[PDB]
Amino acid sequence: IRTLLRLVPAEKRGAVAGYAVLTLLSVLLRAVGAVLLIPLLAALFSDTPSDAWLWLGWLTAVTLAGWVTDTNTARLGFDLGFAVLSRTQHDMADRLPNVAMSWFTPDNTATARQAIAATGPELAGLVVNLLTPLIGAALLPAAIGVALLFVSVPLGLAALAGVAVLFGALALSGRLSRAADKVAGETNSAFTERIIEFARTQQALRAARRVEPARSQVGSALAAQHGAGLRLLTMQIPGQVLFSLAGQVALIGFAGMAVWLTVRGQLGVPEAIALIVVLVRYLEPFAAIADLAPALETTRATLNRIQAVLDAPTLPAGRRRLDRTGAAPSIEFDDVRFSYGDEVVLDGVSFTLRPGNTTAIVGPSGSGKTTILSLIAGLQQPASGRVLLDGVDVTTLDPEARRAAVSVVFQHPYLFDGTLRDNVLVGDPEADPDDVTAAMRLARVDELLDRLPDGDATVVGEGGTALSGGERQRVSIARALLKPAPVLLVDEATSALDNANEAAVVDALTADPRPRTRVIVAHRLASIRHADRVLFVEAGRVVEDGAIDELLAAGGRFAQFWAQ
Amino acid sequence: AEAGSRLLAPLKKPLIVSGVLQALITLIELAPFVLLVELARLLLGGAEAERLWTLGLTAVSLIGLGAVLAAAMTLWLARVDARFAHELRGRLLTKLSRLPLGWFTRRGSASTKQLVQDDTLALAYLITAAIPDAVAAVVAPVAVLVYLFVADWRVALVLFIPVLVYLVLMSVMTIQSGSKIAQAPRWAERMGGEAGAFLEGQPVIRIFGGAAASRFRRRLDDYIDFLVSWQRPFVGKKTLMDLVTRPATFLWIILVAGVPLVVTGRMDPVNLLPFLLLGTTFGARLLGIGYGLSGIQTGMLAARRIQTVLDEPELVVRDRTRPGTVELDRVSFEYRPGVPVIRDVTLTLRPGTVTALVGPSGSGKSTLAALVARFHDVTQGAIRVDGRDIRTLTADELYRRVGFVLQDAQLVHGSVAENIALAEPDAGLERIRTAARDAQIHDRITRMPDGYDSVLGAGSALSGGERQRVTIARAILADTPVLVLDEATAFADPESEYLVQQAINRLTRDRTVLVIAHRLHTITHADQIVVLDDGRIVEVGTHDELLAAGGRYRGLWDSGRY
Ligand SMILES: Nc1ncnc2c1ncn2[C@@H]1O[C@H](COP(=O)(O)OP(=O)(O)OP(=O)(O)O)[C@@H](O)[C@H]1O
Ligand SMILES: Nc1ncnc2c1ncn2[C@@H]1O[C@H](COP(=O)(O)OP(=O)(O)OP(=O)(O)O)[C@@H](O)[C@H]1O
Ligand SMILES: [Mg+2]
Ligand SMILES: [Mg+2]
Repeated sequence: IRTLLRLVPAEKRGAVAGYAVLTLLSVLLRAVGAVLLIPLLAALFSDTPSDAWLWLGWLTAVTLAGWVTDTNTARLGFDLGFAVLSRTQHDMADRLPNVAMSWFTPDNTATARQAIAATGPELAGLVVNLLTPLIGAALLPAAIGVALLFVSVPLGLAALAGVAVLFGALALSGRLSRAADKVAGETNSAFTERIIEFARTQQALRAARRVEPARSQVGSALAAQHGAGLRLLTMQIPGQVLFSLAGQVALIGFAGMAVWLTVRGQLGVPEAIALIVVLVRYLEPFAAIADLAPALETTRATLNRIQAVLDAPTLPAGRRRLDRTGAAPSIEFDDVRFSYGDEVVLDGVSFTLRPGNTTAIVGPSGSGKTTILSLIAGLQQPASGRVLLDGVDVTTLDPEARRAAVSVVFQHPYLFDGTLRDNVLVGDPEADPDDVTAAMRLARVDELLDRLPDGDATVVGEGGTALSGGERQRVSIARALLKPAPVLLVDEATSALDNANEAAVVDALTADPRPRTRVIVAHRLASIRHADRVLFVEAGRVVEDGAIDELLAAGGRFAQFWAQ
Repeated sequence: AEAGSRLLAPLKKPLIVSGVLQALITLIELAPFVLLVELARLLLGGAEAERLWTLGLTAVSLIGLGAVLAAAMTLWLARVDARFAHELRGRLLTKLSRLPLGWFTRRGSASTKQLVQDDTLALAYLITAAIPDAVAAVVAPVAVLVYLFVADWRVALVLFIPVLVYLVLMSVMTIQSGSKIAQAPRWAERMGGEAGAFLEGQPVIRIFGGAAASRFRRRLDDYIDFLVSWQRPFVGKKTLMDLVTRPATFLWIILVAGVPLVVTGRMDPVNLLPFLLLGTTFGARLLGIGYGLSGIQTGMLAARRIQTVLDEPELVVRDRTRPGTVELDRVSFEYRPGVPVIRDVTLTLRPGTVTALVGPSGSGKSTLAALVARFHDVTQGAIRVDGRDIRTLTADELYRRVGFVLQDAQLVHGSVAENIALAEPDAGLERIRTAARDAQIHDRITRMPDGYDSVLGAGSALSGGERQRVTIARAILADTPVLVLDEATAFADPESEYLVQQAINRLTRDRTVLVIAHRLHTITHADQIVVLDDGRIVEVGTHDELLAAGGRYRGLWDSGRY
């Protein structure tokens, strides 16, 4: 195969050659071991059987050297399979946090999930279970043919004729079944994605009665997945028939040329009898290739998914760094433009944030507020224009410095499955417990510790599913505040919290003792308390901006926003 | 396994047939070599040509017959499995449609996908090839070895040596990797969970920790370290079994035990013919079952995991056996035993009455809404809609009676129309636009490229406020007697929130409504405001009455102004 030699490490290319040399050597030893029965039995049946010892000794030397070769190529294939497994997986794990957000379409996300889901033993045992026996079965009929040229040239050519039939059948079997095998993979992938939606969206589906398989989209996907599954089973009938014809055609050719030589005296009777066993050894790779041929197309799709992930467009980056790690940077946008596909979110927003102060952003739903925060935090990047941290373009900044210079509170607080403390410690794992306790206290997560039975060991579910809407929001705020980065971004921290908890969190977002440049995306007039500056964003541009009192006195769009 | 045998009851007769058919097929596949042996004996004897032709052509045809029968049986037997997997995936999706939602939350979407797809797919070997291989590995070696035993015992007892070494290799491989086989599906679920959260929680990982510090990668390394420890001794034994059972190993050890007998006056070279022709044939039968023992183990465990879900408590619809009235009577609920979440709540919702359920975060208000929808079953007391117990209503009757918005704007992978029309998929575009216009999201959908067919896949096409307005659009189109709003318009700005609430008031002026909202100033006009604090009804009354009472609601209201 051609894609596996690309995914293989540059370190292991020495080991790849040792694999290739030994797998060829095993094929030659297996063919020579098969063909060594011809002179062995020819001498065994003769009037002097003692001459059989020479070929038996050669047979023992050839077969024991097979075991050493096949054991060594198995160890090498095991290493190369796991070296490819570790290498490809770590490259997908390193690349995916750098991939552009636009790459995560519903199809690509399924591809990434499937590619990551190939970490199981099936991909690890690629070389041992597929390529070693595929190469062995593809070349052993050819090797047995070449080994028979020493016995009789016309017979060796007959076997090579049967080899050409084999490779023809192998090429055609893949050709016929490829159209149906693609559809089987597409339908099976969609079925997986719909099971995940089915389990994640159980609440909404059940209320809408789209949960039973007769009416559910997962139930339809199971029907299409079954239709394509059965079609593939039928469309693989030509492949099995064609291999069976190839195995029979080669049997007639090899057996015919053996009897044509035997009657004419060019081959003795014992050589013909030995050739029956060599024919059987020669015919086994025909059936084995039929068993391995279906696996070749699945693995080709699997490596195509992994290669799709690795070829994904990473985000631009440089190697710059901020002047100071912990000092408050100045954030500014300079004709930043952005667009999700054809839809345009920002049309040249331009603003400047003084370092250490707190600023607020407000505007109608879908205006672009979370887009502005994502550009600040580096999740997105502009189609054109620049976002500067302390005068340093985000695009030219090192990934590690860019990641460490921002902590954000997301609109839809996602917590990873695991305990409550683990999600808090994600902000800064090295932090001592005194900083962790201070982070929780500021976020009113201490109230969860009192009320909840397991305290900080509370096992959150998938996402923040096993916590309240406000409880997961508070855990997210504690995670964000724990990170010591000098910029803090708040995206609807007031959405899911009662009036008492909202006031405590709003007070604590500004009462944090570290110096940071704060951007607040709030909802209420009271949620923007202690805000030095406010930016009104509407239709993708900052239409109005100023202080709370100044904008209220002006009676502009800001005042009309609260009037409903 | 009772949990597996109970599941594979429907395929009793397809499996018994496959066992018998493989018994005949292997005998048919061994028949040519018995003929080719007879062809060989007569060649030394120089018999008449037509006799040799008859043995030659019958042997070649029986090879064709055996390949056709073995091929045809694998076509049928694969199709039988594909039909059982389709049915069994149907049974699972029907079961999970009935379980309480506690099953889903404590389990995760990764474990369900393993259940529906990977566990059913794991049964493929157990149905399609386990009993064929088991019968083939029994009769073809037994037939071959017994025939070879009659031919010559000396070379026959030497054939035991590859066989016994193979048995020890497979027994040692099985006991060694058995523990790893049990731990394997749990590891796959955990990494399935970590892979899912890694893709879904990408904005978090991109900022808090990055690639190296990610808990996905730390688990990824641990999984690969589990795989290496599992697969090194396993693959290390697999190739040892391949080497021992190969035709070349049988052919070499036959010649080693025969050639010294041929050279001495102890065995004729003609009696070697059965062994060289048949003795090398039965290795691939033993090698099939040896590689299949792990497939059976994953199959039996997958069957046990599937049947364990198929006997789960089902949220049954019992046969015990005012319009729009919902009554909660002494209702108590616990997500897990030992912690009370709801404590003896008693509340009555009547037609044409807007009820506001407010209180501290984590007080249980969304849990009450979940009990009205019957995602979970109350641990005490009863819930009755229009005077009929919810546990007696069927899901179609229940969900035709109540409509829901659930605070988590989940959207299904499909068009916006396939999300707005989720309740009534047959509903026309004229209703879908009318629902969206009333939910105040039609302006957004018009500006999309595909219009009302634009796809809403993973993390696409909508923001948080816009995702909710789709969900309210869905609830409007369902058009049920009762409506339950769990923090609807939480992300909606005041200009849009007023328009949406005005639409809901217009649509539900004679419908039971249960508004849940933390913003107390948006529920100033509920005819009754229920205060839920720590899972109990601490006070009930109008807005003005609760302010005068000076209790929990007065504190929350005063604390709202900051
Ligand atoms: N993943 C996405 N793909 C395509 N368009 C998107 C995506 N996320 C948001 N949009 C669109 O971008 C525009 C602004 O989205 P954004 O997430 O910035 O909203 P927002 O300002 O946070 O609003 P809200 O108050 O509703 O949360 C809207 O048109 C929204 O539909
Ligand atoms: N699926 C769940 N599994 C376990 N505990 C849960 C689950 N859902 C909620 N809880 C817990 O039940 C209690 C109340 O949960 P619930 O979702 O009813 O809160 P709530 O009052 O609706 O919250 P909010 O006002 O923040 O939306 C809290 O302890 C919460 O942690
Ligand atoms: Mg947003
Ligand atoms: Mg809630």
